[PDB]
Amino acid sequence: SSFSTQTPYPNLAVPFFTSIPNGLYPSKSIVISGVVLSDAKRFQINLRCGGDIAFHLNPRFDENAVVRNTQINNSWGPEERSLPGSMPFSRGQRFSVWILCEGHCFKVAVDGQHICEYSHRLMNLPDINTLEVAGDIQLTHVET
Ligand SMILES: OC[C@H]1O[C@@H](O[C@H]2[C@H](O)[C@@H](O)[C@@H](O)O[C@@H]2CO)[C@H](O)[C@@H](O)[C@H]1O
Ligand code: NA
Repeated sequence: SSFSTQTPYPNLAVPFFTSIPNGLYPSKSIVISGVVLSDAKRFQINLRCGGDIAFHLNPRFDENAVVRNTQINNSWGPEERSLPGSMPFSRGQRFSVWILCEGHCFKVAVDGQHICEYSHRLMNLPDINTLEVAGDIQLTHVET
């Protein structure tokens, strides 16, 4: 019961880009809320610094997976895929993703359940200053 043809909220169409004020720093929180499309294949949340993706968070409904990675100078590193339980996103279902930036890693929770910790690979946190949300979701709220 959610499809890409539904009218987005003002300024919340996808792909969505917004600034992270002051860039990342230890204790900085980001919250992204929305609904996965009923026919979703994948979507991604990217914390970007210049031409690189410091943190790529990629729920995949075709693979029943949540892929995490970093892209540096247009190349991908090794993927992290471990999950504590089942696939925390579902087609047609609302989600709230909380990303916590600590000094050494990201902590990521979905609907209040921790799903992964991701060690910082790009450590210049204040340059990680752009958030992108793209793919098969409708967005309802973003706080950075
Ligand atoms: O790792 C993030 C990127 O993965 C790309 O696909 C990978 C794939 O997951 C992996 O199994 C292997 O085959 O290499 C592919 C190319 O890196 C996605 O295409 C890309 O969008 C990112 O999600
Ligand atoms: Na799509």
